[PDB]
Amino acid sequence: WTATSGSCKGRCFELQEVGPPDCRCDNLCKSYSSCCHDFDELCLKTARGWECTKDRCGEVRNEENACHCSEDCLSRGDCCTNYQVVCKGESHWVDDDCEEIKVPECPAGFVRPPLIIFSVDGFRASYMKKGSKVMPNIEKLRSCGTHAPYMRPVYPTKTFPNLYTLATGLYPESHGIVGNSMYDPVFDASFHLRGREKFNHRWWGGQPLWITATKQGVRAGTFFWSVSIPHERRILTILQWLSLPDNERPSVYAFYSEQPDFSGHKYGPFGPEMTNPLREIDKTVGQLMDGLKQLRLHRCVNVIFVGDHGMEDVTCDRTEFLSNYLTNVDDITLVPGTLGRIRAKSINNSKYDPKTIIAALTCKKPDQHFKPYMKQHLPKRLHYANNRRIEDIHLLVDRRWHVARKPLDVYKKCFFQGDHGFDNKVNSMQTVFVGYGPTFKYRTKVPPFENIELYNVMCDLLGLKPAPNNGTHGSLNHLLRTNTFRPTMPDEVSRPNYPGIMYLQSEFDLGCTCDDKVENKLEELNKRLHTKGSTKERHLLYGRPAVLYRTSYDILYHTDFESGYSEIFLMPLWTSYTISKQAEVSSIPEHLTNCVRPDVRVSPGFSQNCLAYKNDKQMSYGFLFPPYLSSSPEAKYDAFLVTNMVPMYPAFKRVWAYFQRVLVKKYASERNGVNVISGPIFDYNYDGLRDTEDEIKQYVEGSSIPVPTHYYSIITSCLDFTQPADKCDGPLSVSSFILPHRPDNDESCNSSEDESKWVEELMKMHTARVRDIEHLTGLDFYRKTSRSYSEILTLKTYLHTYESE
Ligand SMILES: *[C@@H]1O[C@H](CO)[C@@H](O[C@@H]2O[C@H](CO)[C@@H](O[C@@H]3O[C@H](CO[C@H]4O[C@H](CO)[C@@H](O)[C@H](O[C@H]5O[C@H](CO)[C@@H](O)[C@H](O)[C@@H]5O[C@H]5O[C@H](CO)[C@@H](O)[C@H](O)[C@@H]5O)[C@@H]4O)[C@@H](O)[C@H](O[C@H]4O[C@H](CO)[C@@H](O)[C@H](O)[C@@H]4O[C@H]4O[C@H](CO)[C@@H](O)[C@H](O)[C@@H]4O)[C@@H]3O)[C@H](O)[C@H]2NC(C)=O)[C@H](O)[C@H]1NC(C)=O
Ligand SMILES: Cc1nnn(Cc2cc(C(F)(F)F)ccc2CCC(=O)N2CCN(C(=O)c3ccc(S(N)(=O)=O)cc3)CC2)n1
Ligand SMILES: [Ca+2]
Ligand SMILES: [Ca+2]
Ligand SMILES: [Cl-]
Ligand code: NA
Ligand code: NA
Ligand SMILES: [Zn+2]
Repeated sequence: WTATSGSCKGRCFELQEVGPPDCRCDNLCKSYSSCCHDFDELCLKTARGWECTKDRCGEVRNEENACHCSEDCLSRGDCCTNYQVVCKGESHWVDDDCEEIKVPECPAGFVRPPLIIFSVDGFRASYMKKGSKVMPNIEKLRSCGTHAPYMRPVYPTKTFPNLYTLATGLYPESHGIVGNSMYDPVFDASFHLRGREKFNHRWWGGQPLWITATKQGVRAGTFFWSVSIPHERRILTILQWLSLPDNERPSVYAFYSEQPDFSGHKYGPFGPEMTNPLREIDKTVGQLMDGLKQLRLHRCVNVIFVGDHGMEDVTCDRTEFLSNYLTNVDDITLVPGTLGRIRAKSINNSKYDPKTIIAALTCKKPDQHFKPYMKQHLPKRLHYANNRRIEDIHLLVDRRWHVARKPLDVYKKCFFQGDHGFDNKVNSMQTVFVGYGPTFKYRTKVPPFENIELYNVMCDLLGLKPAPNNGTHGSLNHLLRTNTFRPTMPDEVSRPNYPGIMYLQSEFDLGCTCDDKVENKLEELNKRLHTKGSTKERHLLYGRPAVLYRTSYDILYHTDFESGYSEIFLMPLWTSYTISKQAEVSSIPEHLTNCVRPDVRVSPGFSQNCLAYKNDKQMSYGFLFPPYLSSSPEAKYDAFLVTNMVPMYPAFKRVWAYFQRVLVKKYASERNGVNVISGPIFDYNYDGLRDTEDEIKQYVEGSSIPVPTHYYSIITSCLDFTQPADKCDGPLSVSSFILPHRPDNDESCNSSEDESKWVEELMKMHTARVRDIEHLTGLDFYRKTSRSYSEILTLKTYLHTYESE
């Protein structure tokens, strides 16, 4: 119930929300059907439109008009945005030359530069260049301020997940808004775009920017706008809030536009009808900037121009139907479109089986345009599993396509020509970032970055401490003139042991053998030097990784590689080695094919054993430092130490062997040497965070040897490829991956072919940031370089995407 007989008189666009049954006058009142009876009359005036004209200049004030051109309008704060241009001989902001803003130039009483976030729905990255001739105000923001060529959204590339990620710095799995549509099985409730359940705060996790501000004494504009409030009234409302008295005035504001998304769904991303929505959004930016110029705020406010996601070509005819794969299609519920999510239609059906649904959806048609996954098997870069609202069965849909349950879902609903939602590395899903103002840099291009990083920066711009989030604070310091956040490296928690030779061969009873009994004072002192770390500067280029949790581990040195060996997990946490451009690949010799050797620095009780692998008929083994890349026949023996062995399914060894024998050398030839750090990952609860020992669900049969869920590698070289990886003076270049450790290659539909046709394609799909690996291992990389810490933080957030330009 609402008692709509109250009045909005002196309350239009009030900032404090009033509680039912009292009637509302705020920018969301329409969306709840709760505005007072006179809200349209008083708060949504339209008389005489949005622009002054010559005849109106100097007019006697008429309170009915939408905006004013009377002499008193500047002091009331309610002039039309073009007033000074039409009536006082001023220029539009867009016609003024850009001039560096070295310091804030703010009116008296302003405690800090305000922040205005100008957000645009469906604004694809390439619009900034392709539309530049029809967007002069936006082009001036971009060219004069700080811009990225694009900004990466979060998966799924939908509106509700992305806007809430911008507001919170969190992945959707953590903030809870995992799609525009959701079922929560604990609540037994459904969230939808239409309807009232979406207003309940139980859906919305984390802490959004407006709340962070309010809790720390920084006042905020209300961010959400009811759809029927025209854009011109949204801008006038912001400008009026900026004329409030000092103690009442917000410091942070948001504008939102439904365009160009609305038209892009109808016409496609580059349909000829798309020019006009782009012109109109530019004209709105012009109104805002002219308005700021009138208030003497155009060299005081920080403005962010930012989008939620892009837009791809998609038509009804490019739809895959589950009714062409499943016998049982009426027993499932599908969340459809540019991603699929599947669950049982009834919880009382004990004949529902996820394994049979997955198998019926796997590599069944030659050009199949989606791929099924259990959520824990999705690329770790998507960070899309740790939430009860994400269904166990997921379909990753190819760009340009849809999935649906049955054909009648598609014509009892062609209309549309664009859509979005796909994998967040897809080029057409990329969106926009520009920052303009005293706190941003002047005429500066920055590299692409992820939208999860912006919350921290917005907090920096306002002097706020961020709530705990998924950004890496400091990684965007290169965007800012001042207000940078200067973090310190985390402290190492566990220090390593440095064991010497402590065990005789006969103390081991591991069931392993090796043909190594083959026998010199020159070379003996030399090999002793290698075991004490004489080559470590060659193979450990950026310091040892720091261990950020409590554990017991040993540093082990060798001619060709260095490792950090866990006494708890019975294997390395990390293994580090450098391969020059000139390095040679060799075979595993015939006599050494099944060789495994006890390590006389490590006790039998803290070693793996070969008998466990013999008896586990599903499990084999591989090596972290590859025997193929040994520096000499004599050094190759080190690669068969028991302390370099890890458990590997035979199907996974196909992938791993090809990476180590072929691809490492290819990268060294292409990048002028590479440093490689490889290791295991254990994430059985799919939370993106290092598992403790008591979370491990699978062991090599009959043993305490834990089975990794994934294997990583971090591959680093010199950004200036004229210098070799091991003699680099300047910035670094990195690519990394997190490969799923699976007992089949069912993910790769062409796996019966030679590895040259499918392995690298798999690895590209499972591309990763160094930061992703840090979360999954409790390790901290790049501790000893010549580079500034903020530069290293940027490096750790880089993702190699393998998309063309
Ligand atoms: C990205 O950034 C985020 C933010 O930093 C990272 O997320 C944090 O990770 C922590 C570890 O997973 C986690 O810490 C836990 O918090 C528990 C209390 O949480 C409540 O309070 C906080 C603070 O206000 C709040 O944010 C939480 O919000 C979650 O839950 C509500 C609904 O309840 C949602 O609306 C909201 O969206 C959010 O959901 C997300 O997180 C939860 C987990 O909290 C998931 O289950 C959801 O799927 C979703 O992803 C809560 O309101 C606290 O109780 C935990 O402590 C347990 O573990 C410790 C180990 O040290 C143990 O000592 C304790 O005893 C305790 O165990 C007991 O409970 C167990 C479970 O019942 C039981 O089995 C035991 O036997 C014990 O009884 C823990 O400290 C922190 O909450 C989140 N924060 C957020 C916002 O998500 C995220 O990891 C980053 N991602 C990456 C990849 O880096
Ligand atoms: C979601 C979300 N999370 N946080 N925010 C705030 C936020 C955060 C940021 C930011 F600063 F973070 F960038 C910038 C801007 C905002 C305000 C967003 C806003 O005003 N809404 C946009 C999304 N909307 C819709 O898509 C929509 C369409 C149609 C119907 S209907 N008429 O069919 O019912 C309802 C809803 C409604 C308006 N929005
Ligand atoms: Ca959107
Ligand atoms: Ca985990
Ligand atoms: Cl109403
Ligand atoms: Na075996
Ligand atoms: Na296959
Ligand atoms: Zn859309």
